[PDB]
Amino acid sequence: MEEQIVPFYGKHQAGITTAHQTYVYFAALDVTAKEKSDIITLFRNWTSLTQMLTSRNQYLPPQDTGESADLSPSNLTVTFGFGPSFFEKDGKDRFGLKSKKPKHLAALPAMPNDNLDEKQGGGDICIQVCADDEQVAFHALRNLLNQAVGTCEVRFVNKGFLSGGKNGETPRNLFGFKDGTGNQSTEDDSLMNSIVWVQSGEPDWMTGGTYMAFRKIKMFLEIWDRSSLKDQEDTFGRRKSSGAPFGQKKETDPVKLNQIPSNSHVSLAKSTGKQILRRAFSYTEGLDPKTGYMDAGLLFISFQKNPDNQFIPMLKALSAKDALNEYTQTIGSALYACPGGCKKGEYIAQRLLES
Amino acid sequence: EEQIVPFYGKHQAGITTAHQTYVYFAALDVTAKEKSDIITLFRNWTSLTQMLTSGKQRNQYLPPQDTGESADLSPSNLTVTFGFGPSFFEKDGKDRFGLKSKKPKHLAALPALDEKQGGGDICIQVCADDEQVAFHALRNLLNQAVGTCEVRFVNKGFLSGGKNGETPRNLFGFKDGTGNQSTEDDSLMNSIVWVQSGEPDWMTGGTYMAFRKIKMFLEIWDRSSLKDQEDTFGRRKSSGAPFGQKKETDPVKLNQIPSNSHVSLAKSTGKQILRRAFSYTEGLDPKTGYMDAGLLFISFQKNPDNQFIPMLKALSAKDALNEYTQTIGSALYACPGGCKKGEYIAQRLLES
Ligand code: HEM
Ligand code: HEM
Ligand SMILES: [Cl-]
Ligand SMILES: [Cl-]
Ligand SMILES: [Cl-]
Ligand SMILES: [Cl-]
Ligand SMILES: [Cl-]
Ligand SMILES: [Cl-]
Ligand SMILES: [Cl-]
Ligand SMILES: [Cl-]
Ligand SMILES: [Cl-]
Ligand code: NA
Ligand code: NA
Ligand code: NA
Ligand code: NA
Ligand code: NA
Ligand code: NA
Ligand code: NA
Ligand code: NA
Repeated sequence: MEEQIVPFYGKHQAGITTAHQTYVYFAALDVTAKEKSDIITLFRNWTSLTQMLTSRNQYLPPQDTGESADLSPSNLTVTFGFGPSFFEKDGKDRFGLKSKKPKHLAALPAMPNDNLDEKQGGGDICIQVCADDEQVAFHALRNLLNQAVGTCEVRFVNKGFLSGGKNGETPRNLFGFKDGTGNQSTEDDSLMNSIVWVQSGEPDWMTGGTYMAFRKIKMFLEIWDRSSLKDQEDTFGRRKSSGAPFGQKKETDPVKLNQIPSNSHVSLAKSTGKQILRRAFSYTEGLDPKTGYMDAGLLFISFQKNPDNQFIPMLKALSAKDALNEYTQTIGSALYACPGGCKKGEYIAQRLLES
Repeated sequence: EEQIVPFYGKHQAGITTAHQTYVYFAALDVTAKEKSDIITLFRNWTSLTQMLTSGKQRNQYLPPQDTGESADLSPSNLTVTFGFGPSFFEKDGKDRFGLKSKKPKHLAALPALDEKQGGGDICIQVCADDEQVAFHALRNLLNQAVGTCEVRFVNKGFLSGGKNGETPRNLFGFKDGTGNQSTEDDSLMNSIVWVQSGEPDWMTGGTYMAFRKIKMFLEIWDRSSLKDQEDTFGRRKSSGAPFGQKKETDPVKLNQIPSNSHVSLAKSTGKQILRRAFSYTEGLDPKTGYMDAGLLFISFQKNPDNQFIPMLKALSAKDALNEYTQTIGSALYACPGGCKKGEYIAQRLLES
């Protein structure tokens, strides 16, 4: 194989329109330090380390933890984002960043379907670590988090997986359906600018950036597995094996809305007329300690340049009447502003944090 | 089809099979009360495992027989290994299905742990080079067992070997596996792993599986000196060589390593096992707010009383590794010998 490296420095952060890797570690952190200088050091230390990750005194602790020494970089990417709590917490503006706060960075509105665990969402800082090998992804996250002890406390850490098809087929979620068809092509720069990338109207540090929505969505695999193929397909409006819209021959044929249930998932999301870039991963977390049922679902991640215009209307349309709600439950939620890309020589979020 | 491991044979796959990258490890309790339900369970598991591992119409108004998420994936060297805990033969004094007369001779819970994190009547170890493939296999196996078993726990894990065939590294960053004999050396695996005498005949060609869920304190480990890390094991970190030797594969000179090092204590027992462990991570430790991670320690041995319990004894008292680890769960399972095509897993035990 060729080198499995994704460029870290550029106009954009990697991990967004980068091709979807197989594994993710997703962590949220809260800043406990009270001085912006500590955060500056964090982000320049994170930048140098991430550049190393993505590319003699025995009485001292090893600088690196060592468990990816013999492994390929496996298309490792690290994406950083800022939560609303980074800018304002407990009624006070932090670190003097009011002038630089993004337009659309607020917590997502409360939906009635939600069973949100506050500790499973939010966070001042998110770190999305993706690679085609789970040990590589964990190694990257662990070394990054090792730098933040002293400055931050980790809020939560999730991990997930999503295997694309052997022949390049659209990857399937835990319900067995191709997941990602409705995305536009990430190699179409024009469409990514219109959907994902902030181009103007925001602070300089957010230009070339995007907003990341995070929803941890439990999936009721047991009752889904007892449901008929027809019910499963009716839930989505696509046929399970082909991923083709109802009444169509191929996965990539256009959805015909008059042929699918109006409460189906695809119909409702298509109804808004809005677009986002989904980049989710499945998770399994053993058995629910309470119910003794399998804990599994979707780490739903999507990017959009304007979440108020593109993402909240989807939540509203789905939270109302989505057939998928029978089989899912949102238990975690967060929104993060992902900075524009980093130039070599500079550090992540330098335009935001620097005086 | 290249990434296919044979399911039928003299032995169960997943033991001397080359170590795959991902594991799901489940324990089930039998809730059915009639032995005929257990036989159909194992017959159906045998057919389904044969389908799942080999790669390989129905009406849309019925539930799909398969859950679908591995449809476009390679078999990925999927193996599925079955074992029985002591409770499968007697629980609370009762002989449950007339099987106690066929109980294995060394199947007693390991002497002193979270009990919800060990035990069980049945274990299933599912290994594949792709995590989605392994979950799909376990999920469909567990779906077949509803009504007859309840799932006790599910752990999962990972262990990536080097691209250059290098020995895989655990989460402390040390090569892990060097002390194992070659799993391709049939005579050595016969001597260490495979049962051919001293057990009921369904155990012939089988083995005992030891499972230990061992928490690894990564935060304090990563803050410990490289010399302290090496002194813990008695091998150098990058090369994996025993102290005083050049190569990973050089013999261990016990005079050159601390008497309380992990390698010294285990080797000086004179005993040997076949270790086939996987790393794990499971979110944050709430008591400390640091990463909850560890080793899913899995070993195979023909006689745990002779080969494994001596190691547990020597390490539990004096191992320097105990400073950085804590055992959270423990179980011992008896794995049946292999299944011949036409038969079913544990037929010789269940048919009587
Ligand atoms: C466990 C939760 C979810 C599952 C299993 C799921 C699965 C799917 C599937 C199978 C499709 C059809 C194939 C595709 O185009 O990818 C789809 C489409 C889509 N879903 Fe989801 N989804 C989930 C949650 C969400 C949420 C929370 C949102 C938005 C708030 C969302 C937005 C969309 C969009 C925008 C599409 C493409 C619609 C189009 O064709 O234009 N999904 N999803
Ligand atoms: C988190 C827990 C553990 C870790 C991190 C760990 C790691 C290691 C490492 C790095 C080595 C040296 C390289 C090798 O030969 O593989 C080793 C050797 C070994 N370990 Fe462990 N191990 C753990 C638990 C255990 C347990 C619980 C046992 C037995 C009850 C055990 C038995 C052995 C044996 C038999 C050897 C080979 C000794 C020889 O050279 O003859 N290990 N282990
Ligand atoms: Cl670069
Ligand atoms: Cl967590
Ligand atoms: Cl691209
Ligand atoms: Cl814009
Ligand atoms: Cl977990
Ligand atoms: Cl799991
Ligand atoms: Cl705007
Ligand atoms: Cl800890
Ligand atoms: Cl040796
Ligand atoms: Na369409
Ligand atoms: Na008993
Ligand atoms: Na569990
Ligand atoms: Na090395
Ligand atoms: Na984890
Ligand atoms: Na231990
Ligand atoms: Na046999
Ligand atoms: Na055979």
